[PDB]
Amino acid sequence: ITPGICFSTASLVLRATDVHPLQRIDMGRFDLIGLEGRVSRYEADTFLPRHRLSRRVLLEVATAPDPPPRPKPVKMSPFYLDSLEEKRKRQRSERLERIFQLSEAHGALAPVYGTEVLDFCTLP
Amino acid sequence: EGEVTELTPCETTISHVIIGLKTAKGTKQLKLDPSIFESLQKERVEAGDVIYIEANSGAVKRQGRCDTYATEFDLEAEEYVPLPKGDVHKKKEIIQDVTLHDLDVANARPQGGQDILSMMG
Amino acid sequence: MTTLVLDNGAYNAKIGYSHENVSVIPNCQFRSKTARLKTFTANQIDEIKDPSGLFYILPFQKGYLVNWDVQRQVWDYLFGKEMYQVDFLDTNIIITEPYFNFTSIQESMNEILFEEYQFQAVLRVNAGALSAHRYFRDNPSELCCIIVDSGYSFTHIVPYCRSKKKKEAIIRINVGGKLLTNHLKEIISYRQLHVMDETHVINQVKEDVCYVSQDFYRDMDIAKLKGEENTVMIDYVLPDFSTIKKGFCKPREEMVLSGKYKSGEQILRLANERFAVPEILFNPSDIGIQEMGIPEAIVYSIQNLPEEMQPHFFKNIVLTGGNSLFPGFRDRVYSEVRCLTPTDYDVSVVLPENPITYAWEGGKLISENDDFEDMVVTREDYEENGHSVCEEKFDI
Amino acid sequence: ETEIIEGEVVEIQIDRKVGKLTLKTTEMETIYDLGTKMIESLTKDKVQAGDVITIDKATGKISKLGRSFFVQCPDGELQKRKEVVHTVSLHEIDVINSRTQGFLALFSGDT
Amino acid sequence: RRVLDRAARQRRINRQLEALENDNFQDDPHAGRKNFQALLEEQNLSVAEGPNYLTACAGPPSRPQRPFCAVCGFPSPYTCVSCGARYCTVRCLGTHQETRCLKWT
Ligand SMILES: Nc1ncnc2c1ncn2[C@@H]1O[C@H](COP(=O)(O)OP(=O)(O)OP(O)(O)=S)[C@@H](O)[C@H]1O
Ligand SMILES: [Mg+2]
Ligand SMILES: [Zn+2]
Ligand SMILES: [Zn+2]
Repeated sequence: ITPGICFSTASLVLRATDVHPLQRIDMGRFDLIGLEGRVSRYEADTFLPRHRLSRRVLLEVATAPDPPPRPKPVKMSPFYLDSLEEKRKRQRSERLERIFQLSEAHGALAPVYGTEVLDFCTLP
Repeated sequence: EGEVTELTPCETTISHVIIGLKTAKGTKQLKLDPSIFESLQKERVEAGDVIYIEANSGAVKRQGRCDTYATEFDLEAEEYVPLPKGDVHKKKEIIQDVTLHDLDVANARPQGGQDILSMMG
Repeated sequence: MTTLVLDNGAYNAKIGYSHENVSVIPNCQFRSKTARLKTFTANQIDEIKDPSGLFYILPFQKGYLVNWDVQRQVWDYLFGKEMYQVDFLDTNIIITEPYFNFTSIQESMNEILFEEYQFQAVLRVNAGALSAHRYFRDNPSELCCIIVDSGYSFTHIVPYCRSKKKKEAIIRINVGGKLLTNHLKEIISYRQLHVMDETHVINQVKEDVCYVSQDFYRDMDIAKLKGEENTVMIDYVLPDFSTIKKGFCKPREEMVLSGKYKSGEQILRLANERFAVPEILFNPSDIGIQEMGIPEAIVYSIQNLPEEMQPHFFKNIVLTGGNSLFPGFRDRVYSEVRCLTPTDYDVSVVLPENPITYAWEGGKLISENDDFEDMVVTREDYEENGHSVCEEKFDI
Repeated sequence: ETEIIEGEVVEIQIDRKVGKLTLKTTEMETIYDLGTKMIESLTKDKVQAGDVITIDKATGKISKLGRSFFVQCPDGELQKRKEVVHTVSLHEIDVINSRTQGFLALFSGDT
Repeated sequence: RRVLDRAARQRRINRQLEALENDNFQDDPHAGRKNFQALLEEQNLSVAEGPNYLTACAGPPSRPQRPFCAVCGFPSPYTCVSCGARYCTVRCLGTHQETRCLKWT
């Protein structure tokens, strides 16, 4: 029994391939092989084109008050600041825009084959 | 990006994750998608660690401990990193060139995957 | 008729008339080995010529008046025919008190002021109250402010509404100018030369050479070097009171690295004590005090208060007291509070031109108001209701 | 630049995590308050009193270089800041960054 | 060498902190009424009994304590085994052992 070889290298070498997130684009928008076994043809072709969110619907849901509580089953301003509120509402608008853009981005791609086709073509 | 000052999952399963990130320019409270909690737990993120979170993907990287806690022990095997200087929320508009071969090789083999076949691959 | 404004601090008494200027006078008696039987009182310290080995007789212990005889003697000297010639029976006095003042001290203050001197009317407030009143007079659009009073014997942080003090959020730091001076004495005695009997000279040294570092560890690394690159290190010539009346710092061009000088001056070399001593205000745990510093205490006090008011408090941080005169104090406070303050809330820290006399100016302003007569307590009302109504009216 | 702690172990204490470690040279002795990661590293590599070890502070890399009561105990300061210089070939960088655990290919071909 | 228990270290720290509040280090040159503790014990001031003096004492800091050398003040990686004092170099250790370790000279 021998001790292993301890190979010492510069700490900078281990970060050679690393790229900061602010310096790289999202490669998940071209991920076709990741959709196989997870995304179905129904989702890509029939559901998402009909039930995609819109900016109007998102804004309406965000601005509207909380829904009433679900019924139980039955067996049958001195300290107000204008600048702070303007900043907060701008932040809320930006958050809603980000939610919309991300929801559109995460369902844009359709599978090459899809779960239904693969299941049909897969013999026991 | 910033030092983690609070990490509180909100139970209804987990409805959302409330995180507190600190920078030199202030503190920001963020509501996280519950899927990011798995990434936070895998990375072993605790209070006082300097992390960044990608808004579009939810990726979390714990890039060391804050140097304000460097004296909490006399001998720990930790990498202590300065507190980030800018704002917690950083926006940059970038233009990156990729080639068709990059997308081909990116779609030739799967990435990640918690299955046994993926791990052995 | 006239109104007397007094800031009975543990170190300096800011005493003056409402219609006149302000004078800074030490509020303690002195004894020296150059005088066999002679106790100096208040500003009489100017008369002595060899303040080395000076003995201090203080009326305050841990920032509260505990010794009544020396304070009485100092007041009699200040109110006597030599200083101000106060007509007690027809004069109103505005005198400051420490925060959270004990009941017994308040009873003794009221009794002495209303019986031993028989003042026409007395108004007891806290220095922070006067500072807040002055700040609100200066800034009429602001509804709230937070006052940081880093003084001789402690450092309080008090938030003030427009006309009320949030007693629930008052935070006290047990670090003051006295503690810093004693720590500097101890450090110098342990390291270079014994100066434990030179409180006056070491206090002047602290006032002259110390500063607050923006980057603590960069300054430590710079000080650890030897040669030209050690810009932090300076040479101080202590006053011998024979040919050097007051201490001074040698010019950098005249500095000698070896440390030996042909002139027989007793030279005290300070490199890391320049910023280690002021840092105790921001990090009490450096010396062993398990208490939060000024910025963390400010943020904690503000965050204890309701959420709606918080942006108003963060926008109006005011620094008062002697310790605020350190170079770099304001920048360090602003940086730390900005680091801890939520990003959506703006942070503004204001350092007045004379933080020593801020409370005195506030008292002068509050004397000139038309609501002054309702605040004070008269002797005629003192006779019957005084002992209860002093507690009732004064928001100590 | 790295911080390297080289000395002789005097006493190692681990309690249910907190721990203390006492190290000595011929000129100075010190007790350290240990963190969780360094405690785990010292548990993984069996360290007992009398062993002469060197620790890389940032990584916990502990290598036992003998026992003293055989290598003589270190003389000077226990904690030393050292400048380490590495010359890494472009091939080495490529192989290390080619895949996870890719540095193994520098020794077994398989690039 | 000898080892000092927690009580001795706490007493030494308390004594140094109280000594930092001393008005003067020497005695009266003339060589021939209460104190704060007397006022506290007379006030009978109880915790959680409203806003008062004791409740206003600042709490422990969140940031951990930073060690400094007991001799020269520069940062100190080392802790003395005997007394728990911090130090940074062999020279500083020798000075501490000669001056303030064990017996307080
Ligand atoms: N330029 C300066 N730099 C640093 N410290 C200073 C300076 N000038 C005065 N001091 C310190 O200021 C302190 C006295 O400040 P004051 O607030 O006036 O004290 P005081 O208010 O009379 O006593 P308290 O704390 O209110 S009971 C002393 O400890 C001095 O060392
Ligand atoms: Mg004062
Ligand atoms: Zn040292
Ligand atoms: Zn010791």
